[PDB]
Amino acid sequence: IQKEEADFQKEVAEIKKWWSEPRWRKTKRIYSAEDIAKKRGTLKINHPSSQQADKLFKLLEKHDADKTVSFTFGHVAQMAKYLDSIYVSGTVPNKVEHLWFAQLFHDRKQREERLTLSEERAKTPYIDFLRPIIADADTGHGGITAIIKLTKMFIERGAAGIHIEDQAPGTKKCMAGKVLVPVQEHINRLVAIRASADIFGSNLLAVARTDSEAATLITSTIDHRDHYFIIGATNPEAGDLAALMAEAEIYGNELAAIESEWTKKAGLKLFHEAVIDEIKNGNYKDALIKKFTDKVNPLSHTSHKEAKKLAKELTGKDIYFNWDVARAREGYYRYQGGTQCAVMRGRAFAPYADLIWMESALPDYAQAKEFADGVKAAVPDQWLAYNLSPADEQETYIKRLGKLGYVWQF
Amino acid sequence: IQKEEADFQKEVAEIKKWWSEPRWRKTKRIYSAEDIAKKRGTLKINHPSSQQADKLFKLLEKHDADKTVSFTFGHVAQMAKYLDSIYVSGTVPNKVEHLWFAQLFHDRKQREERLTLSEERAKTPYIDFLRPIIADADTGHGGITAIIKLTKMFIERGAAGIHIEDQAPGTKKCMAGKVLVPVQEHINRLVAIRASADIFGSNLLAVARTDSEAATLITSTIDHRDHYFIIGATNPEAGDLAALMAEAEIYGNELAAIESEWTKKAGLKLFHEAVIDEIKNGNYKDALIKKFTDKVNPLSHTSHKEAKKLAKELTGKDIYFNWDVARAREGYYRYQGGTQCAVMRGRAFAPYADLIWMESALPDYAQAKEFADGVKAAVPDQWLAYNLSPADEQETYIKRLGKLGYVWQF
Amino acid sequence: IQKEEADFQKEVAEIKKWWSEPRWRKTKRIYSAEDIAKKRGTLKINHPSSQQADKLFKLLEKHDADKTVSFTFGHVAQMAKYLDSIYVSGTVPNKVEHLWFAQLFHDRKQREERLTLSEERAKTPYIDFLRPIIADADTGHGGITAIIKLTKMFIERGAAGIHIEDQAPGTKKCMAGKVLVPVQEHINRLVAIRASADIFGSNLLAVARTDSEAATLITSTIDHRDHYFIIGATNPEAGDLAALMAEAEIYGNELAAIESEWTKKAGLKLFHEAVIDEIKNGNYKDALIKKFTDKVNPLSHTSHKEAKKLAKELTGKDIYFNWDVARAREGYYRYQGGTQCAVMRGRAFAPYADLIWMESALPDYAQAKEFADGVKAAVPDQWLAYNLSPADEQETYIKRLGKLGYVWQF
Amino acid sequence: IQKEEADFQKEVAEIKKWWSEPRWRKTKRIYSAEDIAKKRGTLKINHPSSQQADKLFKLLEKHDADKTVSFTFGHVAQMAKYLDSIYVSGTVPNKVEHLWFAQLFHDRKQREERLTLSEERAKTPYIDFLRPIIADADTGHGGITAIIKLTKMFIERGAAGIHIEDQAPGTKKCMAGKVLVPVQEHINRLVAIRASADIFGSNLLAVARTDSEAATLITSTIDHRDHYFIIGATNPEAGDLAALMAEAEIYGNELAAIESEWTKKAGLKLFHEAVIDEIKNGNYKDALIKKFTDKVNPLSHTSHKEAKKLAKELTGKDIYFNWDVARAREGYYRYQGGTQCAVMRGRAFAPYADLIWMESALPDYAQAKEFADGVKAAVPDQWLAYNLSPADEQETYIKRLGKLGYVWQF
Repeated sequence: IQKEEADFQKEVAEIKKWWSEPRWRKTKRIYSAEDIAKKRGTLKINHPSSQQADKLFKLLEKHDADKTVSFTFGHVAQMAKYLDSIYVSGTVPNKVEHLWFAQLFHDRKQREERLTLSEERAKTPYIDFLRPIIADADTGHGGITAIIKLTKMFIERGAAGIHIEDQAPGTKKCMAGKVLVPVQEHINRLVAIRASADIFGSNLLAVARTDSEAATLITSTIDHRDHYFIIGATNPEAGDLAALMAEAEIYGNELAAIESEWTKKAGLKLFHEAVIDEIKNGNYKDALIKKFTDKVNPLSHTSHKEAKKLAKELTGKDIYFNWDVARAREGYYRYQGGTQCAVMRGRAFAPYADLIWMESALPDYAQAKEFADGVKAAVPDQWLAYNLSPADEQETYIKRLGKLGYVWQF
Repeated sequence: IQKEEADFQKEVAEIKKWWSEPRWRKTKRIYSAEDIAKKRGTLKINHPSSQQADKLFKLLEKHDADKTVSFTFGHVAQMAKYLDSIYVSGTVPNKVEHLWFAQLFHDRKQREERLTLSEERAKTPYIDFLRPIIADADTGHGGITAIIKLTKMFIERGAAGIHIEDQAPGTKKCMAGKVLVPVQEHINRLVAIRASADIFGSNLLAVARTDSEAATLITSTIDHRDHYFIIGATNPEAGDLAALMAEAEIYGNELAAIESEWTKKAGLKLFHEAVIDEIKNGNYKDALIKKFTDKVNPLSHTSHKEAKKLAKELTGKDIYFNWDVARAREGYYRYQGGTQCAVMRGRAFAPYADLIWMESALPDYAQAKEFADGVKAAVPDQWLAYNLSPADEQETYIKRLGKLGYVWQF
Repeated sequence: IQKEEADFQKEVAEIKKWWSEPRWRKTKRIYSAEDIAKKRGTLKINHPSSQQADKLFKLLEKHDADKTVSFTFGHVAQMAKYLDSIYVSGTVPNKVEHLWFAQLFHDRKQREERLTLSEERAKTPYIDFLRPIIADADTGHGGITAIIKLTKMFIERGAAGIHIEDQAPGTKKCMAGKVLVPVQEHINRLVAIRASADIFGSNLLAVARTDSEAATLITSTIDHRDHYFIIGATNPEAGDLAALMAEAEIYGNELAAIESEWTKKAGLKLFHEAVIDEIKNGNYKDALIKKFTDKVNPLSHTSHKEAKKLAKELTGKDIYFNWDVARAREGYYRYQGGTQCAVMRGRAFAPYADLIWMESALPDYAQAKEFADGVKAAVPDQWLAYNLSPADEQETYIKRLGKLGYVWQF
Repeated sequence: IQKEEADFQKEVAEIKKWWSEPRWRKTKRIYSAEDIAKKRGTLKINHPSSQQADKLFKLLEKHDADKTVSFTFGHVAQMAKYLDSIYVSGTVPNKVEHLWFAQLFHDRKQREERLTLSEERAKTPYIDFLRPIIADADTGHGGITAIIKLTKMFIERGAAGIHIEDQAPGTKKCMAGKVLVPVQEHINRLVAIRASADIFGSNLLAVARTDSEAATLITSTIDHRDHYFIIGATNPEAGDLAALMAEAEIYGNELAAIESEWTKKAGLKLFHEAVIDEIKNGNYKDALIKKFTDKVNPLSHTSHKEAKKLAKELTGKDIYFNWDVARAREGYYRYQGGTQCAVMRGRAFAPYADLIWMESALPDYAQAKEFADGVKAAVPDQWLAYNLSPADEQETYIKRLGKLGYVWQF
């Protein structure tokens, strides 16, 4: 009894000390050290993935200080000569474990070869096979327990970092736009990952990727931060698309025409766009539009009810805006997205993720510049990651992106 | 070229003939035989799970004709003396494959022992280890491709039947009510299961379980058939619960008080309940209430807009009803459920499932009777399954349930 | 009872008919059809691996008739443009299953792409991804039950052929010569493979590789057919090597000297070599040496006792020959091997294997020619396989080897 | 370079210190600390199985000091109330990993339940789910690399101890006696296990079981320590059994008669038995028989050549003894075994195994007493294990066996 309480208090103290090093300088935890200690067992288990995560964190710190890019790629011999880390994506835990075992085997073989040699070692090159591994945690697809168990599996199998997306689970298509989850759902997934890492006692890095730039749908409107980017219909006489297609289910090649007719009938606009295009019809001009834009902007986290209230106070009328009739067949709301939505999502995800990852359909320096500026204006010391969806001036472009703040690209 | 078209046409013809036997007497397929033939490969693969599914279908036909129950349970030696089938639930494909291999091994051993004996076989009892296996397909959790691959895996691993629920994926809790998916989502999952079985050329049975009786939440309001059972707030002055808890995030033990205060402030009622309790205030009585109930009933599949239109035509006023403010933190709409919702869901799932499964929190003969009466009044020859959530008069209760139409219980 | 005996007799009849087609024209079975039928279960299971084995057998028949080589290699897209089969070796069942699934998936995708196109198919090339797979069954390492289960696993996972070696299990080294098993042990393994294939009802091909050419050790002297190739000491005053090294276990670099001294002290010769080098000392010349060589030759299957008896009848003295003192530390007898030992082993393995495989340390046309001549002089219609241990005139060399009788090379 | 040598020397020093604690007080290592350090990688990995092995070693030390038995058995809830350890045998690594995960999960759940309670903990019982696991390493079946990898897998999956047998791999039958390997082969397997544990840096216990008491065959005669127990034929006119059965392969039911006739024709006796029964025919009596028995005894490790030399010096004639004609069909030599052979094998295995395990066909107190006396007379502080092949006075029998020196029974 007394020894049990003594070791529990010692574990709480060591967890609190563990949260004081510069590793967690910008990590936001909603759980107390007592909860993490209670979640742990009576046998303290250490994982080499924690050491790999420490190595990756130190590498990213060095690259951020030096404003240099850490090259990555999706054969272990040449995966350590030219790379600093390996990103694994599609199962995925099996790939991570196999790669970790291969790296350990090659490191063991190299050390056996080198130690048996006593002058000739200087001529023999050294290869650091122990490259930190970034694991894509896209095999959960349900709730929070799945991501907890996935984080446990990744930590046990040597992953130094875990990557998750705000894309809706079970919605990837071979593609008519991506489907997002509310910001709070992705924040909860990140918090679950961090809590699982704390339970396992690992320094595992959390990597969050936002797919809002190319996304066209969102699962729910429950989060106010998304309300700015939700597309609704400004035509009160337009019925629901899903109901219209259900009651008129004609060939799909001809249903594409009914969809086009409905889309033209109801002006699909954002609420701020709707009030802007309505306020141009009737002088009241610059002052009220400017103040509405200042108070209702993509980075304002303003709920749609508050936006309607402000429009009523300014314009003087209740602007019609129904985003339910624009829902897809499965109920996904139409979503605008864009670069500013990506900036908002990255700012929201920064307290819970070590790396903020932005996807791009095409290479555009201006988009990366504005995303980096927004994220580093909200959270200055936030590491950023960049990639392109699947010339010779790519080197200088990568160098410029690294100078922007992107310390992890592939 | 010519041989390729010849074998493709022969495959289409054999698929069309395969869909003519009494096995698919009440199976609704949205795909053509051409699509199923095109989805198949150049190597025709037969699975013993198809024979097991045929055996299970014949057994269920015999039990339905005899109005007898097929006992089941969640050790293969005593799993064939007292049972006709085995239901496997939680991974699950691994359990199904292991059980199938064990059954095959025991059958092989029994036949080896019997064939080596030439009079003494009559004294030796015979055990039919080849019991059809019902597999719980709850490991997908995302989209339609996952359930397709899960059906393929179950067919390859000897499953004679696949069971799915309309409960929301990744929402099971250790429980503040279940979360449902729209009826069309479960119908799509059933159609995907049937299409996968047709692609693999298996007679695999589809078992659909509805959890609407104990459910309290629904993921989306996109399906009109669910609109009757969606709970909304009749108080125009009540704000969103999720927003209120976000802006007031006080201890949870005290947040339980804010939730109670909000719940009391806004009358959480169904729309038909709202118009009933409003129409009692002011005579217009029996005739219009009766006609509204006849036109707006749980088994009417009436959209909420149509219900509001009928109420406006009858009552004369726009009854306030906002189900968005009653959403949970993650965006799940409040759902009523009940036995009539289960009847509606079972009627909708009957064309796509061989077995319709109803869950019960507690054993109630009246609830089972009314569910069976509704389902067999819509679809007469629909097999039913019954189970209780985890005395001596259980035998007569089981016999009565079998006489009702439940041919599969455990 | 009556139906059970009826179906058992029908199964026996269908097995006997199955053994009458030209597939088993040269297959020797020690088990009766009754035993195979009794080993089967009550559920007849068909495997696509049987169809793949039929395809491989037909391909090998065509190549043997045309005296052409079937190219092979140890990426499924280019594994079907340039190859007729794939050999899988190192686990191995997992590789076979993964490759089989990949081939099925690619075939399915190709047929989906082609069937959706109705003229343009002629321009589109056709790729036969369903290449027969040869599986290396080297993961058993113990007894006969292991090879039975391994054959079952390979048949279930799509293997069209199984390859085994006469090398001693658990003796491969990274190499101071290979260790062989007695001929009867490999024959028993081949018989077990054939019996397992008959139990599963598959036309799976058995491939037997002999490693006797480069082998230097043999596990046992129990088989008379090996007695000709066993190395013994002709010096009666030489003690056991293993005992000498046990009682003198000095540094290994110096133990290499004790081994050399012992090897020089005792003349390590074959018994026929010993009697030849002894009969040269003292005239008795051509006639008796010639008759001894005719009666004691590598392809005579003469036991060592019979050889000693013949030498005593001819020479007149008991020639000293002790092969126990030449055993290794673990008890492996010294073995000569050579090409004639390979010919003897291939002749012994021919009744039980569809393909006879000969390994070569270096490419030598004379060695392949003599091996092929011996094997096809014993069993004329025996398919042969050739490979080299791991220029531009390789094409004509392969063509010549194919004309010799080698129908499967890689 | 300099840091590499520095850390290598530090690792060698820490390995040498690790070998100084009372854990390795009686452990014989043939490898140097330099070899173990060179076999390790650049990433030091710690396993909780090492802590479990430490716990098991401390438990066995306490039981040996207290002369008490550690009960074991082949449900984790009741596996910790009544047991101190769990032995896992038949795959087996998968069972060990599953049991280890179950134990960790139950320990985690228990600690979560207890820590959330702050007085009421005293009433709540405590269950130590972390029971050390003994793993049966019988899945290698080939060479030394297999047992090395198996030891690595067991250490990684939470095994606190590894058990191996001297029975021949791939020879277990459902039984006409067990087949043994030479003593040196089992010693090499134990040394490989210890070397693998040292490479992984684990305190894993090695458990060695000898099956010589019930064994009737031995794979090889290469080890002098086995030469005393090898059965040979004393009839010079008897041919080889294997050759006789090969040339007379009549029904097996009638071959059982040929085997009996051959066995009666050739007196199957041990060499000491042969010289004893021959020296009784002709006085020379007590003195020379006594001195031969003293110099040629089961615990003398006398080679057969030395025994023949002593018999020739004493009796005056070369006693005929041929153990090759008594070999089985597969080449296994006839082996006597008995309790004295078990004592010899246990004495030989004691330097390399923490626990010496003796199997018994039937419970006999005298046999266990003599085995314990022999083993503890050679190596005094050697832990012993006892089990019976698969009443109320079993408690006192277990207590007596524990007082003998058996500290681990099940």
